[PDB]
Amino acid sequence: RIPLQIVRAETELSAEEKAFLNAVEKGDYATVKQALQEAEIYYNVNINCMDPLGRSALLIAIENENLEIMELLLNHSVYVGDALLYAIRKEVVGAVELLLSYQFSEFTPDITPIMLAAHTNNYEIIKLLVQKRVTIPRPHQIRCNCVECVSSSEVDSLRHSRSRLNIYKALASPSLIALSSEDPILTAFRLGWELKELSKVENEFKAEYEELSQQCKLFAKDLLDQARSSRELEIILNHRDDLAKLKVAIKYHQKEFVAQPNCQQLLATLWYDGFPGWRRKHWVVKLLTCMTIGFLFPMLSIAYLISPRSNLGLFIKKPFIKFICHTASYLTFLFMLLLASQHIVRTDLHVQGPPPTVVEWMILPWVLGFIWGEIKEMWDGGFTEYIHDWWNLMDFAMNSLYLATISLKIVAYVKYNGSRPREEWEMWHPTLIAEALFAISNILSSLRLISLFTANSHLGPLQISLGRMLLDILKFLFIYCLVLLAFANGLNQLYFYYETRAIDEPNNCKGIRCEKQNNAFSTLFETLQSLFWSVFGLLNLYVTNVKARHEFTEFVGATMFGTYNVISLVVLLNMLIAMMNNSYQLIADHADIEWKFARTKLWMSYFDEGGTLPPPFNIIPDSLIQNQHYQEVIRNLVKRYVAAMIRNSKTHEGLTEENFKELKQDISSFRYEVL
Amino acid sequence: TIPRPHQIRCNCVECVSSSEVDSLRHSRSRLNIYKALASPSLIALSSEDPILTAF
Amino acid sequence: RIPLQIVRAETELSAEEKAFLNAVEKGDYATVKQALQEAEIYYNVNINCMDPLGRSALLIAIENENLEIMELLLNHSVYVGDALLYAIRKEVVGAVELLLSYQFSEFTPDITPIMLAAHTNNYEIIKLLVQKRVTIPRPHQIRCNCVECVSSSEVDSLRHSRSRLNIYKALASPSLIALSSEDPILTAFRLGWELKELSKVENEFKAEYEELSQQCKLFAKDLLDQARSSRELEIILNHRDDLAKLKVAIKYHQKEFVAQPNCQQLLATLWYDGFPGWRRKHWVVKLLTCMTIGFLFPMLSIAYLISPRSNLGLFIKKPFIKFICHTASYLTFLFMLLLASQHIVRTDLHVQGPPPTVVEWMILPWVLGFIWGEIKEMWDGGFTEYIHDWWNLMDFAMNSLYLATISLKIVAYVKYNGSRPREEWEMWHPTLIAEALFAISNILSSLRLISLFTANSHLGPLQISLGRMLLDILKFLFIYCLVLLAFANGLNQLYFYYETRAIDEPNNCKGIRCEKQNNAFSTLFETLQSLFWSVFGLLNLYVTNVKARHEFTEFVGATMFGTYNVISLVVLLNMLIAMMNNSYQLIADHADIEWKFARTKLWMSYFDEGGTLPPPFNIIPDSLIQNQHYQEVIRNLVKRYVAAMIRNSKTHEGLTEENFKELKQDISSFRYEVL
Ligand SMILES: CC(C)CCC[C@@H](C)[C@H]1CC[C@H]2[C@@H]3CC=C4C[C@@H](OC(=O)CCC(=O)O)CC[C@]4(C)[C@H]3CC[C@]12C
Ligand SMILES: CC(C)CCC[C@@H](C)[C@H]1CC[C@H]2[C@@H]3CC=C4C[C@@H](OC(=O)CCC(=O)O)CC[C@]4(C)[C@H]3CC[C@]12C
Ligand SMILES: [Ca+2]
Ligand SMILES: [Ca+2]
Ligand SMILES: [Zn+2]
Ligand SMILES: [Zn+2]
Ligand SMILES: [Zn+2]
Repeated sequence: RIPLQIVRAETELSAEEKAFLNAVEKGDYATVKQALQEAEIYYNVNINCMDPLGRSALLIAIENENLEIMELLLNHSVYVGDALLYAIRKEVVGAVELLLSYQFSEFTPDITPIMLAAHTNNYEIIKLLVQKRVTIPRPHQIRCNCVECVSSSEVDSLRHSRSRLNIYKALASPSLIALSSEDPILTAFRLGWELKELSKVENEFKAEYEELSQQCKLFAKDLLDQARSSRELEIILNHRDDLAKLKVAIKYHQKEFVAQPNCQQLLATLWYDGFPGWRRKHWVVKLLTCMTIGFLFPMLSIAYLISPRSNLGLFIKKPFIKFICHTASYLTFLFMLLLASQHIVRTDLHVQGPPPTVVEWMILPWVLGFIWGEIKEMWDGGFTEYIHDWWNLMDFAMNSLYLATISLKIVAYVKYNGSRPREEWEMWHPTLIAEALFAISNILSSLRLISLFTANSHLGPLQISLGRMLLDILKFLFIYCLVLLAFANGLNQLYFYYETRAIDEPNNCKGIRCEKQNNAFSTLFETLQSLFWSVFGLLNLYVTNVKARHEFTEFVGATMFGTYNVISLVVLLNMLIAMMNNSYQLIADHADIEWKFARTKLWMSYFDEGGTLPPPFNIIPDSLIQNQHYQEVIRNLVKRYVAAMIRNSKTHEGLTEENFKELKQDISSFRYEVL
Repeated sequence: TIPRPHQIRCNCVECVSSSEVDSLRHSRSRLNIYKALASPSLIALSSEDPILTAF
Repeated sequence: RIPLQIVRAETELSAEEKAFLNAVEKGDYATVKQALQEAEIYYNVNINCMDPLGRSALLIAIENENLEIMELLLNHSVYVGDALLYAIRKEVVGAVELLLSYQFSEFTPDITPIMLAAHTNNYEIIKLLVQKRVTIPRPHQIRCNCVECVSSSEVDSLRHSRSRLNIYKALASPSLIALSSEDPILTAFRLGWELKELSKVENEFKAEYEELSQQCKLFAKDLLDQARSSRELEIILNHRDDLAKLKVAIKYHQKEFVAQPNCQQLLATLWYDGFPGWRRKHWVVKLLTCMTIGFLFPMLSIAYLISPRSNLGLFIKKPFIKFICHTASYLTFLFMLLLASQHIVRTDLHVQGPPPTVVEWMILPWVLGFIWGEIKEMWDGGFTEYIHDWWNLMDFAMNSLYLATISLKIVAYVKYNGSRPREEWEMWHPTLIAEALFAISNILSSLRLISLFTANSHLGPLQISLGRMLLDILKFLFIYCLVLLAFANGLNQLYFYYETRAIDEPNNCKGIRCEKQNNAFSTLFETLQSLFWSVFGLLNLYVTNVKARHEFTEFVGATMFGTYNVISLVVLLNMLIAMMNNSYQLIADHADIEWKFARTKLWMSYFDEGGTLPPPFNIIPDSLIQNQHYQEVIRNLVKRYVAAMIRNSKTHEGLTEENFKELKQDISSFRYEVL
């Protein structure tokens, strides 16, 4: 028996106010008029009476979209505050125009009429409001130590965050950008960048800021989509405040703008400069032409040096031929790196400091060219973006290992004279370190070729997904390294008392890299190595067996080894499978825009004159007219976009409501004509 | 008023006998009562602490 | 310049027919009347004129849902054939009633009005048609060699298939089952079973028949869902043409009907017969009670034998206690099987024919009980469903291996007298075969416990998914066995010339089960074994190396081994991963209905009196009233279902169309009143 009563009692109005509110809601030109006259004379009705469910007389008159009752209430001095916002949110032009011609609320007090109009994204209401000289407060910069931001955040943090989000939502509407900004493309780019960088700062309101940034990027892409000619697209892309706006969009990570089909057409025509209709030809003749131009890599580079402006000197200046020549030079470098480890060119293996062979003497200009190119990349173009590549770390590692190999070879040549057999050299002979670093640099140089996958149409998205899933490999190795450190600590602590010597063990071998694996858990480094190698099954089971008859210690060690194997394989590897499968499933939707953005960024790196020579040969010693043309193009694009959007806003629901309103008005007019 | 649903673990006669005589009607009545009590409007009107009532 | 003309010219009517058709379409009581009078007198208008887009005057009058023009056209002798079907498909009651009161077509000639009414599933139209004494032709049985089916399929197969599908779609409508059938539950069960079995026969029209079977099953479940009392549910489930209708639904594989919550309540109350509120208690006290009743398994079975109808004799007759006693007896059997291979009970290991030990003497009554229970299961209950279990094959294998072990032990006892050490016994000594078959039967008996997973709430759907993915394991092993046979044939053909002898090889071992693996590909059986064991990495790499210096043969053999490893692991295992992941994703939706059906089928196997004793102790020596009650229950359920369905058929579209029709009729009536 649960008793049910209204615990929050609302002060109900008198019966005289109910008649006035019912006359307002039903709609009557005479009953409301005489009710207001009686309220003026006898004071029977409070004019500012309000329903318990937040509905004043003016709000109900707005909800009925009738202008006569609204005009009479406006002339009868009804409380008009917080009533234009309801008409704006209802999105009716007549009521907003009438209220602009002159307690409880459903809107937060920081909302202005222009802000709500921008939130509702109605073109006519926003235009009619901005004609009345309205302004929006400027949101502050993200990192503020000023008093006006810090004190406001300290006093009322929720109101501050709500006000900032409301302002940024008002500024990000496509209609307000199309009306109030003279450069909607650059405004959309900038607002998308600020909203994306601000979503990470305000990590709790991340979804709304990400949605607003996506809205701005979509508006920029849709504004570019309305181009009806190649001249308009060339004017858009070449506008400088060669392809300036495309470089700006690449800077602001506008992947949807970059991967637009007409932008990709213009980039493809600029890429195949010397080949009219490269996509037209057969794949066999394309492969033959690519092979010929690649095999002509000593050519077209000497000709550039001896005659830059000849018939043949301008052949390498085209971007595709430049890319082919660079790829051919790198493949030739890797071929000589393969040839450097062969018996035909490498002899006299028992000298402490050897002079370089012919293959290494040929390798040296390539290494100097790579070093000089990476040095020039630090200066030319800039330094703040050189580290913002994530491929230049690999190049820096390659060049550092090359320099270390060269320096160690020089030291071993100048301080070691004579010959000595290789078995009696010391552990840290400079020659051995040089041969190790050269091999590591060979691995890095041959793995550098993955960056060329974005040019191909089939290996590009594959490399994009490879990066996507390496981002989760990086997360998985933290848990794996914690588990590895835990079990290594435990196993070394259990097993370090039974450490033997290399002399006692057979073949003078102490470690897990022997025929009979010895001292697998004796030291912490060897324990880490053993627990790493047990993942691939290369650690045998008898390494947990000690010389003495300590069967309890052996059993506890084998149990630790089995628990580590279970945790590190059965749980963790299949967890990694599930993680990468989920990440691949998410990225497979947006996998072609990313590849097209990466391919575009690779294409614009070959457009400029800098770095024309391959690394073998790169070490051998009025604005008003453009602004007005862009302004006409923007005017046409904005008009086309606003027309397409304004009738794409026509909806079955709104059309149906409009038809009922027109039918009701016409029936009432016909009834008044008959009566 | 709405009848109060019993506690989950009842050995009382009024619950056990009702479940024995007609189990389907008993389960339907309990589910209907708990569906009536869980509506947001009834919590907003009849309860003075809607947050704790919802919890 | 592609010329565009109408290649299929349609004979357009004269301008006099256009006026008549426009007057019919617009709606005019006077223009159509005078047009028909002029057509009667001057023969200016053909009354049966037809639009090019398949629209006669009567069809347009049907589309306008106006009965006056339809009545005048009916009185004016307009061609009425193939016009009731349009009114039925449009689903308007008045036009169908009026046309029932008296070239090109959009309907196939095998469609009758009752069949189209059943296809549209409108209750009022189906009722109004079945009141007029209509019949539906009976579809034939699935396997017909009769002339009337074979000749019709030979002359016109497409028409025959379309007619059969149309008839079965008309018979499967819920409204026709609710009206024309006195037992809608049994009719829905039977029709669902025939449609499911006919979907596999007509493998091309499989989707439609499967959809119709699902529709019938959904109708049966929804008819059961309208029960408002436990008495009605007990009347439904106990109706015999104890739980008879539940057994019928289990026979017809009605998983949705079985897994209904009220059926599961009734089954759960019948299952926990001696425990009022088993789900109420704590899990600890539940485990303690289950452990006590299980450990009392010698008890409650001797008491059943000495006093079946005592206080304690009826305790095991309850289903849950019977299940607990059976599980305890099986676990005790497995415990003695574990004890049989221990040194405490097994001694004198060098006798050719041993007498049985005490553990095997205790095992023998259990084996005889299992054999007698499986023999009784063949006779009691039936034989045609004993093979339709897929668990009785395992039981038959266990009992056959048990019988073979007993017979071999008897033979080895009666023909081998004396003692001999185990190393000089022959390869096929009967004792060794007995010990092998006993171990295989031990493996099978301990793996038999998987069938008890459906009782638990967490391991049931897991076993359902295990069966789901074993169904794809079975598909994968065909490709794997084909690849294995191919590579085994190739490797044996390459390597059989270098076969050695066991004497020449070290330790007199010839095979891959030695310390040094020898002759891995010498014979076809050993090649199959080697290629099987290479999947788990237990085949070493030096088995591809021969004694002679035939490096080309060794290289080709190693290349075959590597290709087999790549195909059988990198492609095939990850393909199997993808297949089972997809199958698990599909079955994870319908994974709880399957488990509840399996748990119900396990529960009804303990309800009957047969097999009350555990296998240790099972070898020790008026219908009119029920029909009328069921008829009242069906009447109430059908009325509730048809009310719920008939206003669930109310839709925004139909209500909106009805409101426009009423508004148009009222406005026309008001205009006629004014005029
Ligand atoms: C499988 C083994 C033999 C590979 C050995 C390494 C190289 C010989 C391969 C690896 C990556 C390959 C590259 C991957 C992608 C491309 C881009 C591709 O670009 C185009 O097709 C041009 C048109 C466009 O840019 O879309 C031209 C071949 C090339 C340089 C490939 C040349 C050959 C490379 C360097
Ligand atoms: C992990 C190792 C130690 C398992 C060794 C084998 C047995 C000791 C296990 C395997 C399967 C188990 C069974 C799995 C499922 C069930 C059903 C379960 O049923 C209930 O909970 C009763 C209520 C209901 O029917 O829903 C009772 C325990 C039982 C028989 C389990 C008893 C113990 C079993 C036989
Ligand atoms: Ca670089
Ligand atoms: Ca059985
Ligand atoms: Zn600030
Ligand atoms: Zn109670
Ligand atoms: Zn027939």
